[PDB]
Amino acid sequence: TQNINTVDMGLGYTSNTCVAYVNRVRTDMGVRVQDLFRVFPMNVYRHDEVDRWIRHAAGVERPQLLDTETISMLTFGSMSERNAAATVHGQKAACELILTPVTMDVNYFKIPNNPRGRASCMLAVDPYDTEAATKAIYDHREADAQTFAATHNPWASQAGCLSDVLYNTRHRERLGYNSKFYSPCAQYFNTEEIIAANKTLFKTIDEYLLRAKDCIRGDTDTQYVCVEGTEQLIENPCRLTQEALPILSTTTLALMETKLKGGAGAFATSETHFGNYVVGEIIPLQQSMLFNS
Amino acid sequence: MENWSALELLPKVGIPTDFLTHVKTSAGEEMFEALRIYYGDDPERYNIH
Amino acid sequence: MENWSALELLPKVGIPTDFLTHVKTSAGEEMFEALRIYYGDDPERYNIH
Amino acid sequence: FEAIFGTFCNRLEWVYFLTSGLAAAAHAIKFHDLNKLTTGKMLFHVQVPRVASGAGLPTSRQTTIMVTKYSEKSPITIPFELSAACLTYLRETFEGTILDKILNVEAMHTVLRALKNTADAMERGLIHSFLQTLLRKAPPYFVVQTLVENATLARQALNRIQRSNILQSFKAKMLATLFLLNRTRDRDYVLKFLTRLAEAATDSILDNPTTYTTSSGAKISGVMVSTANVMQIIMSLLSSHITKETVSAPATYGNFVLSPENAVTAISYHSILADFNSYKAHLTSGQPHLPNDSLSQAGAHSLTPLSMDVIRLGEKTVIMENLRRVYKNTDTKDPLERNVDLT
Amino acid sequence: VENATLARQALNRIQRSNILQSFKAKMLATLFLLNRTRDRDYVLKFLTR
Amino acid sequence: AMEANIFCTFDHKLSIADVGKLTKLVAAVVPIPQRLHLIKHYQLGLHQFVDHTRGYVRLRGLLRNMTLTLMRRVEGNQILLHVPTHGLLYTVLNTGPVTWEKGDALCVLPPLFENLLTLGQWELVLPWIVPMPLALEINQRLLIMGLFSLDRSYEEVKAAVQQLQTITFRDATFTIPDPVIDQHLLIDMKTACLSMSMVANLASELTMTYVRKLALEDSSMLLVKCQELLMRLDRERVSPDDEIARLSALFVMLRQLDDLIREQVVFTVCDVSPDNKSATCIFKG
Amino acid sequence: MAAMEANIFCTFDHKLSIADVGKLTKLVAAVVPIPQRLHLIKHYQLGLHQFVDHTRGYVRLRGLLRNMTLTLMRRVEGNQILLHVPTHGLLYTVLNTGPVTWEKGDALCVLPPLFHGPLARENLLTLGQWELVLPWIVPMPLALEINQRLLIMGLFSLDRSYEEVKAAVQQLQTITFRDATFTIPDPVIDQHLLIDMKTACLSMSMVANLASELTMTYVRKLALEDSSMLLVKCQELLMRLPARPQHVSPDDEIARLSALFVMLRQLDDLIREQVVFTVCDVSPDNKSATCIFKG
Amino acid sequence: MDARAVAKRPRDPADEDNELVTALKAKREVNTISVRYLYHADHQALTARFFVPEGLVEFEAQPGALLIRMETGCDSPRHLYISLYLLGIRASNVSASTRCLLESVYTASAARAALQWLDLGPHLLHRRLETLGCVKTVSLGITSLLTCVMRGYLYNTLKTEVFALMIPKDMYLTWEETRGRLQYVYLIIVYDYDGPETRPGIYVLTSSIAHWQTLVDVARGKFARERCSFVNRRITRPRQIPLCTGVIQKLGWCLADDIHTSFLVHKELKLSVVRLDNFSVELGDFREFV
Amino acid sequence: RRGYTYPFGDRGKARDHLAVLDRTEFDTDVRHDAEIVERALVSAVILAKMSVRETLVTAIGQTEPIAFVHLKDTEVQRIEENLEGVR
Repeated sequence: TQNINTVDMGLGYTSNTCVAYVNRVRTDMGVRVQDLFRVFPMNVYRHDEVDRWIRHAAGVERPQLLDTETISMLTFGSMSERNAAATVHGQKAACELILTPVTMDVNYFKIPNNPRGRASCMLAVDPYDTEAATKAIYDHREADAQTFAATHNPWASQAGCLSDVLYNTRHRERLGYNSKFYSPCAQYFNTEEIIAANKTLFKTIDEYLLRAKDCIRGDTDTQYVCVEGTEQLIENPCRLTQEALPILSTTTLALMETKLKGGAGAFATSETHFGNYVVGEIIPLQQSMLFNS
Repeated sequence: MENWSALELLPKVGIPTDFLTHVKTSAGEEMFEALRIYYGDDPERYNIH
Repeated sequence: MENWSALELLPKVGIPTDFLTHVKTSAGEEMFEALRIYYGDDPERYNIH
Repeated sequence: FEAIFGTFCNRLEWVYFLTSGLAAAAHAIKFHDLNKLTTGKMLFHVQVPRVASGAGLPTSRQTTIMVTKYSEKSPITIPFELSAACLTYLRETFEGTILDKILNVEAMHTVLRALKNTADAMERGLIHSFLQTLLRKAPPYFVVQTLVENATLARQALNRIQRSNILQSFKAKMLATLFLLNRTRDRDYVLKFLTRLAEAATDSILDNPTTYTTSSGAKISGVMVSTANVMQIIMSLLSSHITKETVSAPATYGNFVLSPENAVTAISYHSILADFNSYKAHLTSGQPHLPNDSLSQAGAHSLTPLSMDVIRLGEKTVIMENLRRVYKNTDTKDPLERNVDLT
Repeated sequence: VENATLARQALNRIQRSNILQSFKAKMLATLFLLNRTRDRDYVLKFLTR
Repeated sequence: AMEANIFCTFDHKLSIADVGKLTKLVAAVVPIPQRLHLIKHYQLGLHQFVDHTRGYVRLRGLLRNMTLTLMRRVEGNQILLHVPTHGLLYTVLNTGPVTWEKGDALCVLPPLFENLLTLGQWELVLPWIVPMPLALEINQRLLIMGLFSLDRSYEEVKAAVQQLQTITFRDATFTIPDPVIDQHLLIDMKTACLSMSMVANLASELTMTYVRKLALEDSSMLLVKCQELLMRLDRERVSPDDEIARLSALFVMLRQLDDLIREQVVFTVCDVSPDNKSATCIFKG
Repeated sequence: MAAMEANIFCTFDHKLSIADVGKLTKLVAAVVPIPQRLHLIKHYQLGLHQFVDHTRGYVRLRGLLRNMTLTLMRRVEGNQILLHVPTHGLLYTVLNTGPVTWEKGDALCVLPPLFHGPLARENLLTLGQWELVLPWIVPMPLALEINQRLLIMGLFSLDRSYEEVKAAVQQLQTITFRDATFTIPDPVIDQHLLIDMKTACLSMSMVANLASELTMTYVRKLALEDSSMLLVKCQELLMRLPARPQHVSPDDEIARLSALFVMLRQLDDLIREQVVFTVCDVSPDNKSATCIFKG
Repeated sequence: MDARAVAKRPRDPADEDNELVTALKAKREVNTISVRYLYHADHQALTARFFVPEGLVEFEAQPGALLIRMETGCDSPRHLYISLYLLGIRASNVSASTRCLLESVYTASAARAALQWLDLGPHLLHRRLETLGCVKTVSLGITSLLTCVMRGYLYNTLKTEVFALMIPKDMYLTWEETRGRLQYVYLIIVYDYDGPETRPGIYVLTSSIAHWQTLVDVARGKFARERCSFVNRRITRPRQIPLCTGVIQKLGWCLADDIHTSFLVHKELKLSVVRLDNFSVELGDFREFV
Repeated sequence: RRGYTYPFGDRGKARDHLAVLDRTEFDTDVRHDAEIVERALVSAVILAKMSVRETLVTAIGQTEPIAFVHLKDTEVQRIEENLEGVR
């Protein structure tokens, strides 16, 4: 054993870092939805026939836990999804679905935005002012800082709406959720972590360097959250800016085809037909960056 | 709680001081673990006990 | 509350000790403020920090 | 018959922390009483300048700002195991037969191998722990460049609107430069980006003009460290600015020692003031300024030359290094090979 | 060469799926080198690799 | 500096495979009948005590007498055994059917079922090391299977015995051998069962007379409740020398049960590894 | 405060003679009990003599001796004695004093001394109406027999005539063990035996209530289809009085057996003495043995 | 094998140079590792290290806590290492104010899950708990590490300070007016058979009595009401077979003058304890008595 | 009550049939009771056939018949004549 003591000799940040190069995607960048039946394994329908019929249609098996002790164990934390026989597209990046009114603004998805429909970045709020932080996040008699509407999804931005009870970890654990499964919505919907992250500028960036990071198992098919100290913590800029990035998607195969025919930079534009649209990606990841090297 | 009065009385090493931002900005946005800011001349350093 | 370990470690000047009554009676009946008693050999003086 | 041609062993090459280019970022000091101290603080006293004001305007009061910086602990540990058989053959002999001597010599060499591998592992662990601390205090490019661009305007705690601009710049520079080398290979763009990184970091308060200086030219201002792949890409891009250099570095650690006055104050007050006598002499002579700092005074006496690559970045000569040799064939991951998430 | 540094262990599923993807990409990219390019820098890089 | 080991020698000549087979057992628990410095290979292990008319009860009673030694070193012409001392830490090989975990209390049991070493009409049968709850459950299973041994003509009883016979523990299941072989129960298990039944029968009739008299006096008001319970079990359904004889019989039957009623802890565990075949333990006598 | 002493020096506050020091030297390696560990103790607190009393009960003496501290005798100097309190699990050389033979490999227990044969030996230390009575170190079977017979005497005493109890005490007093006969001195029914009687009655009643019909009926069923000296003997000790078992459940049977094991441990602890030494050696004259201390 | 070698005094193991020093001297090599003195080389305490989640290490961060291994019903985290303090929430002898204090301290998923896993099965506590030693070292983390002593004293790396065993006050028992010099420490779990659910009491007893039967006699006197409860349940409730009114296991020895009263501060909450100032660990197994 | 103590080799199906035997209750309507009785008897006959280690219907679509287990011929005859008399 050796004792080492380090003391910092700068009165500012004497060190810089940058994400210089990227050389593969660990995930599939797929469209496979999250299987809530694994995440909330305890729930059943009160009627045996409705339950069995819905489980057959959804392709799910009967909730298999040696109820009492193994349920207490799972609510303590458990890794309960088997791997597929073969993987060619790496790790399964599952999609978390937020129900959305069919009249949501399509321009909302064209720029990086909070997917819950109302902005919640605490860097715009006065440090340690939890009253103003809570008002900014939830008060729908106040205009949203980004768009100045109350919301673009009433079922996601309010306190106790469907997606708030679904994806806020404090509501998830009043439900019987399995903690081991990673959830993309958690950073935007854990509003208590967001309130607590509301510090001053330099305290915020120091905390970003230390604690505001992800942990995902690298060897499993599914995204399981790992404990601290077994492998590296994963930086996620979306935890600071509190936004999701728009990926190239379309409603029709025609517009995808014209994107493939197009020149370089075609992926970055978001034209629309009458009822059919494209959202272009905001960074040229898929087109040039991943496949250049 | 730091003994700031000894820091004031003791001899010091004169250094070129470099903060990226304004001193008052990095003090006000809590870059430093411990701070003491005072305005005018504070007599506290004179009463040795 | 005093630094008893310092009193154990630092050099001392030897005197003839004149209590009128017994030293344990002076200690027990609280003649002195700041008393520390121990029996045998107390190893804590070897703790330096 | 079966033939056994040569039998071979791993002729491993060792790594030493002070031979690393990363050591430039460190002022390494050896202190034998480190198990005894638990606090290290450095006190700063700074009075701001000010400007005379016009009639009818408020005036600026003179203000003293004082800060304290505290040291951080991070010990490292590695085990090595010796079996009972080696422990008994290392010490017991039986009539001294040549087979018994063979076993005795083999036990001695096993002990030596374990000690050597463990010491090398301690050198590597020092490199690794230093790199991790250095990472944890190092913000990304968008944060530091936003700070350098917004440096002048804020003159106290940030306004609501000033920090709105800070946030806007965070997002813009976050998207603009997320994976630098994939987005572009333009020689001038990469040169200017690296110059921005070099100029963004504030200076350290220790000035040591005799250390890490090249054979002819000038002082080295910092180190730039990355994986071998990234450094090979950069060196292919900017060979016009990169040259092979021989650099004088401290041969060994600088030794810090407690003085008798320090022993007295540590026994009585649980506190140590580094270089007590310099303070007392400057205090009774009436001199307000010490000449040097105790960490600087404890620095090493000897320099040795070692060869390393340097790049010129806007009148700054910084070192280029990869630490692949530290982590090659080990069970630990390079801190500079990372994973990043995007939602 | 590109995947060498990422595992000192038997490959897991994700790492070897990355290996497979690289196999297919490079197989398509460099199959008839001299008929695809005659760039002096590119062939020098290819032979150096 | 040397340590106090025991020397063992083999009469049989050993092949290189036999010696290599021994070197794998360099932390095993080899019991010896008596504290001797130089012993022959015959005295190692339980093979000397095997018989075709006795069973688990006899071998458990014999194991409790022996001296437990850990093998220490293996070489040509010699095996060095160490006899451990109470309160010191030792490495022991896991050879039972179950995985150990830290904090367990281990006890030595007769075995119930490269391979192990045989030379002539010789075999190195080492004892089972299991945590104390598993041993207690195994002993109770064996006793109950013995009591059922006379009703084995019915399928309900045979299903009951097949349920008694399978046991589950930490991520392992195994079937203990039935004490009934060739349709009849061995004499040692027969004596164990007969002694258990006799102590029960003697208590049932003897205890009431004493409980009445002593409950009259008992200030604890506990013995009155005891007599009430005895009256209840009565309701559900002697010459002085003969009273002495029956009391003596009750206590002698209890002494007969003593081998089974209680088992000693010999180790407690603290070590974990993929190498799980071994652990470090402190020895208890 | 002061850590517990291991080596204990004993001084005789009485003018010793040459013969006293001789018969005191013969006691090296003997086990003597003491009530109080102290570096220097006085000879009055040596052995059992301090506890002999007008109560005269043997069970009282056993109970007092159980709570004492056992130490081994080391070399004798003129008017001074050294005693050493042993540690568990170590190996020691132990002398025997009672005329009870030891065997290589059996367990030993501490019990107050009996009397043997003519009771011809009383040439131990006497110093002004003080005596060095040492306890007897006996193998486990004899200790179990002694405790069992005391408990049987006590139980039989309840509701039997004074003379009937007299005859029973006379016959139960005499023990033959390894071809030598020993007699218990003073079997007296005090309260100390009354506690043991109470717990014996409770333990027997709980055994009877816990034992299942399978356990009860095994003896009867074996007698119908097996015959042996063991079976005929044990059934002669018992009262006098195919088909399927009407209740069969292994889980109930195992729960009941576990509880019955607890109760049978309760009853056994009445006669079961604590082992102090385990033997593995005998001098062929049977004067001493090398033992492992178990305390 | 000669008289000079027999009469020769043994070498001092402290005067001998180590295995590492002998090797480095044999080849005359030098190492940056300092191998002249080996810490923990002369420690007679047998120790083990246990990894425990952050949620359980409240009141254990200070050296001197008794570490108990509880088995969950399930397979994945087969055992949890809980202290005597968390076990005090289950105890009946703990005053309601102390119980509220303890429940306010232990408010994590791990501790509440420990309590649930305890109350969930049918077994008694002791058929469910295995006693490890007492604790003296903690490194903090989301998965924390405690070093525990199986057989010895509790002390620093240099024995420069020696730790005590901490007993929560409501769990402390003493049964003599004046203590003898040396007294043994026992852990007792006693079951009350009131109504629907057996209620346990958790005690730690210091007494000079080492003989088993004398201790069990005085215990049967002190817990007579629990014995009556046991027999009364047996008569009133057939077919639910109870075992044991209580269990005793011995877990140490101490000196009578090393018993003192103290308080433990945690979250600015004071839990008053009884301390055994030079406790020595020497574990037995559970002995059940009726 | 009797079924739970029986040492079935494979307790899973045994406990399923014991659960369906536990749940059956009459809902005070004439028509429902005959069908709930039929279900209860199916479960109990399966359980009895399991107890005596005899075969049972595994063919899909089939169901165990409502039949006496190990009753003698004369008693089954008498019972069926009595049931016909009730008919």
